[PDB]
Amino acid sequence: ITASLVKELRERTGAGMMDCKKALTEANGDIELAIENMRKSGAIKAAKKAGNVAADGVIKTKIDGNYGIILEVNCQTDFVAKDAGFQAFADKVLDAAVAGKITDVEVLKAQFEEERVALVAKIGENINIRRVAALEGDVLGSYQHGARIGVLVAAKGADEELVKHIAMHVAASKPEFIKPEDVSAEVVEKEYQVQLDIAMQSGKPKEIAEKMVEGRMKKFTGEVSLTGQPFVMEPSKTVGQLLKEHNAEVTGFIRFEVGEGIEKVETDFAAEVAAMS
Amino acid sequence: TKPHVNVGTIGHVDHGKTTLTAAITTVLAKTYGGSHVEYDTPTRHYAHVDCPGHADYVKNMITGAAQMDGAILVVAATDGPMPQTREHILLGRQVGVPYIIVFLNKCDMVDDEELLELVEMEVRELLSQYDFPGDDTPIVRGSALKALEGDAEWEAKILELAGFLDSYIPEPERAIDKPFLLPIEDVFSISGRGTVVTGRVERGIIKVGEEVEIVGIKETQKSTCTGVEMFRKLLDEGRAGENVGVLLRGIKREEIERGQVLAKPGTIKPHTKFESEVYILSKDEGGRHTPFFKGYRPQFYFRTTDVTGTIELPEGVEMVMPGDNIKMVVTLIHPIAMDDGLRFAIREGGRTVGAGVVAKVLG
Ligand SMILES: Nc1nc2c(ncn2[C@@H]2O[C@H](COP(=O)(O)OP(=O)(O)NP(=O)(O)O)[C@@H](O)[C@H]2O)c(=O)[nH]1
Repeated sequence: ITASLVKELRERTGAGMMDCKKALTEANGDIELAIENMRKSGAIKAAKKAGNVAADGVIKTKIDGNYGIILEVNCQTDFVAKDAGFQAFADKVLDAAVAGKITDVEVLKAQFEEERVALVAKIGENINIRRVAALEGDVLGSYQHGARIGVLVAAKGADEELVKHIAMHVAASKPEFIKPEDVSAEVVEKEYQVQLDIAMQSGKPKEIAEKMVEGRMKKFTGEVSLTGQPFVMEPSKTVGQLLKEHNAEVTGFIRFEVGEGIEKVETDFAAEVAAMS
Repeated sequence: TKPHVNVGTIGHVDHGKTTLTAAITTVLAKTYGGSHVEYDTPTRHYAHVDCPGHADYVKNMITGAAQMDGAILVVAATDGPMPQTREHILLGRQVGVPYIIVFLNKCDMVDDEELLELVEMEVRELLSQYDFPGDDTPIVRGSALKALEGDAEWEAKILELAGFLDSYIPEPERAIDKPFLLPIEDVFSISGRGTVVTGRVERGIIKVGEEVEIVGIKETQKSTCTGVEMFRKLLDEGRAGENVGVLLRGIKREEIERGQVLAKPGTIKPHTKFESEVYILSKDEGGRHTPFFKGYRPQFYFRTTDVTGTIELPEGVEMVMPGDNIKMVVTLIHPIAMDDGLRFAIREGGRTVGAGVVAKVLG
């Protein structure tokens, strides 16, 4: 076991220097066996990292005709999110999700678990295929706001530029409904009672409050729906007005943002250093 | 008053950045006495931050936080460089950190000498691939933990690291030692005397009888300082940090404008076009509520005045949201005195919505 051989194993796997020597030594110099052994060791290294909050990473999107996939792959730092190895992994997962039309993230996770483990073993951060979704439509378009936000939009009667602008709008304005009439009556009813309660305690007379809340309901459904929001590139019109102008229609959209619903860990460097002192 | 140096640690999340910083403070205190950490060597005072995130560091390097005079790259000797070590060094080149020192950590866990050399060689090559001088780079072989526990042999390595911070990072240049520059805020004419411009001396010293150039906005003009005063009291010289009035010979007050700069001749030039790193305030930080696009036409506030500019977004970028940080090429509608590293605010209607730093002057 020489420095050259250790250098070769590290060149092939990117594994830590000492992990490489240990693996080569137990394999008695066999590169291929050392590699196979590191698969076993790597699974436990990944397991130790699995508890680490992975709130950074990338959103990726890929369209294949009438089928589109949006994907979140997480890591711990944006340094790793920019890395070529991490990027190639997320891209590979994305490709497989599209080719096989895989929308069950557990199926996706299972297919790439060994590759994920090999990657975690060399990068040393928790990495996780977090979620995947498909969108289907007549015309599909995507928008990536860096690696942080991804959007798919399905549309009818809309050219490439229009679809792109709407996806950019969705990236910025985060609607959760296509049209205001899509908001269920139950949701509107609950929200009505919320606003009426707020209005009442503020001292507004019942008859005035009820009329004001009625106005707020039109505001509410317009604000959570795509067609009801002001177009971010020309806010003097709503997206709905924009679509009517182009004889077009939006049939679906999905917006992923990296780290949504993951509690951000608040770190204090000075304090953590002081503690160790 | 001893020189102030801003340093930072960068490296893998498990390779010992926090442990090292704790060891540094402990060993330096044990030897010399005495969100950032501070520690002292006999000749220098250090301010030390961590760089856990790329975008996070760029944003702070823009929004005011001191720019590193040098960085300590922390690489565990057990692993050697990680794939993301490229990204750590790339950040350094991006923010233009001028010096990088390497601390090889956890050497208390690697026996083989020949493997340590392979780790060192890999590091030097990564450094050189991003145009840092890998062959000349100081690489300390240490153990942060063992040093922190009081092991004398490894405490010496912390002192060795401190020695390189002292010798390999050039003494930061005091403002008073830089070439004279004064951002002009107001201009008055005093019948009998002449023209006086007021401002706070940004750097250097202005003395009576010295030539100055008036740079920015209009054609550069030359003049001579015929007097310096503070609160209607004549000084012999104005120094960096002082609010003064500089009396000029020959120049009429219609020939000087707020936003222009007084400067030692030949030391600063006017420009209109530049590359920059820009940060846009979020809504919660009191910024814009909505994104902007390619035709955005804001004001760039340099020192004392707004200058309208148009922007070029990087290829692949058609939208900028509040809270984003991005690179952009700016073209001002008229020239302003500037050099690499000059900070500015981005404003609209007179309200600050962002900040930036000039990264590269183009025209
Ligand atoms: N043998 C050895 N171990 C070290 C050295 N420096 C750090 N370590 C160990 O490696 C880890 C580094 O921890 P560090 O990243 O500094 O702090 P941290 O960010 O809190 N790490 P974590 O959160 O994962 O515990 C710790 O488990 C520490 O005990 C060193 O010089 N030698």
